[PDB]
Amino acid sequence: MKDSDKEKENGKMGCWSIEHVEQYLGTDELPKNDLITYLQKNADAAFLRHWKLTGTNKSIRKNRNCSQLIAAYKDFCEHGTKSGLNQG
Repeated sequence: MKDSDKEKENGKMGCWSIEHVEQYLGTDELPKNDLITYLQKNADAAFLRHWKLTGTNKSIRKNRNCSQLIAAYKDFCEHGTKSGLNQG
């Protein structure tokens, strides 16, 4: 084993480009739900309560437009998140 995998594990999906997120938000390539999913998987409960992504993903993609998801994803990566993305 190598217990430092708890942040340095492989299969860290959903680390997209900013322009991939914003431009493809709502397509078959980058659906809004999967952006919301990545955020509630990786981020702390506070972050989703800040962007109103703390509810059910159905009402979240209906009430929270692309603007919410883009600004969220940007500020997440720019925050330098502790979701095991070059962090530990």
